Amino acid sequence: PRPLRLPDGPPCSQRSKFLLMDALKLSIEDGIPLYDAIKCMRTFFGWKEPNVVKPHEKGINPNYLLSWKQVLAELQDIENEEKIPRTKNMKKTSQLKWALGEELRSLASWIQNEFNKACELTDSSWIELDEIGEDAAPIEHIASMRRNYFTAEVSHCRATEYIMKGVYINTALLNASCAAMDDFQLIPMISKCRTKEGRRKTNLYGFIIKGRSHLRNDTDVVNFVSMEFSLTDPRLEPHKWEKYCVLEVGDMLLRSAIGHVSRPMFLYVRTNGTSKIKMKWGMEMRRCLLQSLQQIESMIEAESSVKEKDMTKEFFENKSPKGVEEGSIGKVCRTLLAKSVFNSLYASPQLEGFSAESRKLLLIVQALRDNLGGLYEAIEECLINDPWVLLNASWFNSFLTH
Ligand SMILES: Nc1nnc(Cc2ccc(Cl)cc2)o1
Ligand SMILES: [Cl-]
Repeated sequence: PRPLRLPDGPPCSQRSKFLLMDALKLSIEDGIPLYDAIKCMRTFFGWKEPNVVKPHEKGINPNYLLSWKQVLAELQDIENEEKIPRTKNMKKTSQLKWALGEELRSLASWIQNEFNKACELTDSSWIELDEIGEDAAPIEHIASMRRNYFTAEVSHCRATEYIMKGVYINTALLNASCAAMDDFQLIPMISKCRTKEGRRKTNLYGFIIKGRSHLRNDTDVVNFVSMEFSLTDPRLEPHKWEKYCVLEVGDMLLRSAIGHVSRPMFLYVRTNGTSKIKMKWGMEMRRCLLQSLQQIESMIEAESSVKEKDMTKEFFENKSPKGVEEGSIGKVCRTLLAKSVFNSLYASPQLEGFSAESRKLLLIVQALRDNLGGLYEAIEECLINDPWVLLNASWFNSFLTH
């Protein structure tokens, strides 16, 4: 029947907790986070006097600039102290006190592009061979072969970077929120990976500064300010960046398909917040690897029940089905993962309603198609402004044209 009526209005904007496809890393080829951050910072020499290039319409833009200058200034202090401290509590300046707090939207093309990027392979690997699972006992042979096949396909996947990025920053923020309750602690955004050649590498995405965090319960909120490197010029797609003040903070010399080029380096700045319970879920994002592995195993066990033999080799080596719609078994694994990871990155009540209610309508349209009102309101009451939900609604309407 009817396609879901998606809402008209200004394009939807980014609302993840940290940048996704736009992130930029300052890296070192190799664990106290602040020390890692500083060594990453000193690898870059194209810093310059920072200025606003895309203002935050609803924010106090001078304060965001003062805040970044303060970060560089207090890191400059840390460098002079003979012993680099374990943590750095920021001076409680007026700009930080302000920053720390002491409507229908249409679907924009950028969220589909984010998703596509999350399915891509990266040069580096983001997990260990035995990252997936938490068994007490040794795992049996068929389970081990399935985990090693699936692990080979998603260890280099971009969405796995997003998982480990997310795990690190939520663990550091949750820890700081009870170890340094009254401090405006400077918290590096770090990840770790292993290069194509097997070299261990440490990545700095930027920094967050947390506010006062007396989190008596799970829904209590701690505010923070994120400051994230990027090469994305925000002026190309300003609607994506409604929540940010974007600074130009340097220039970077790059290898490119035309040889060496200098590109501006930007800093995406926004205020944000999270709660205890959201930080605990952030710490469990590696579950996305486990849950999507199980969706794969649910498929192999279905095929194996038909063919009265184990079909793990035949499934993963793509050796009954004569192809793979997404292209390869590897792409299916990475699409499942990326969906699971984006469910985590863009979790919301709107996503919850859309999933459970659109599920009911799918079975009804499938049973109708095979053999041949109130659900629509429940579904469309969830189509408000969340980019991930709007995309999934758009995907659902494709399934409704075939
Ligand atoms: N740790 C650290 N703090 N600042 C820097 C580098 C720098 C150099 C020049 C300018 Cl204009 C700004 C920052 O490194
Ligand atoms: Cl796990």
